Amino acid sequence: GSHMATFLIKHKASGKFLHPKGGSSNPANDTNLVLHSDIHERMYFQFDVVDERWGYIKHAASGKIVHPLGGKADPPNETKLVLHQDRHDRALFAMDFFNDNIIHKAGKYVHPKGGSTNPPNETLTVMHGDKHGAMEFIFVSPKNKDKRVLVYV
Amino acid sequence: HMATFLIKHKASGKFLHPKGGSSNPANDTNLVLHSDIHERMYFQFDVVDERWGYIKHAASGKIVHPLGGKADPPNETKLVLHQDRHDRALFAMDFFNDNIIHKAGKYVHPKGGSTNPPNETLTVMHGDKHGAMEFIFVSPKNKDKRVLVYV
Repeated sequence: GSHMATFLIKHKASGKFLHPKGGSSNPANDTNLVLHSDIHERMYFQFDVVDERWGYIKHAASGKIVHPLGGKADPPNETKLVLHQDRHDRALFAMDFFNDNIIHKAGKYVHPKGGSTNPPNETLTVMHGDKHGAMEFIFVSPKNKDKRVLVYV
Repeated sequence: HMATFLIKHKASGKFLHPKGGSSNPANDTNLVLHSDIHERMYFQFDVVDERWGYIKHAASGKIVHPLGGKADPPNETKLVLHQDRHDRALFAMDFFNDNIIHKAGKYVHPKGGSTNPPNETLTVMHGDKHGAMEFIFVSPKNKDKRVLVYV
């Protein structure tokens, strides 16, 4: 809904964060989502709850949301994650704050491309069905990157 | 308009109730499993700290406690309703793994661990994880529709 938490999406193994590539306040449609160590307001996210666990991962600065590129119902492994303005069911994710992962409605997870525990800055993110330590994410305060915050509001 | 929901034992389809089904259960009333549905078995969840909060009997405002209110209760500790609020009554509603976890790490179980507990079976804390300790949180008007308990 319109009341949302504002948080950082932190890759647990590396300590890096989800960013729009380039860090714009208003990324173009289909801008890749990457991992990067910087912290600033143009990498803050919100979670827009739609249907129980399901909702949109919203870029706070622009209002664009996370999508598997191309808007397929069941994206294959290695489908890149991007930002896009469209709001529809194929952009639904759940923020699993118990198992520490981000799961798409068709069942794959958000990963760093290549699956490293310690990826470099600018590493792309993709959908992949595998579960392992390098696909874990926690959701933390913009003012304290170690403090978990509740994203279901 | 806080979330109001049924706590459904996944394996059996029975629900969490105050023993006796009252709108006004006394302090230390046991929490049981039972198949009946009514407004006196609706629950709410009051968030305290991120994942942690109080599981609340909607009709009375009583919350779930380990009997005796200890921080780190042993296996088989009965679960009861009580009006007091304190940090030993904190639980998280894990709607991903489908369980209810206390702050010290044990889970809500049917006493005995059955996949098909009879009506009136007591609930307890126990550290084990298995299919008969799974619970889902559903709409009073549609017991198959999961609802978000955090809002």
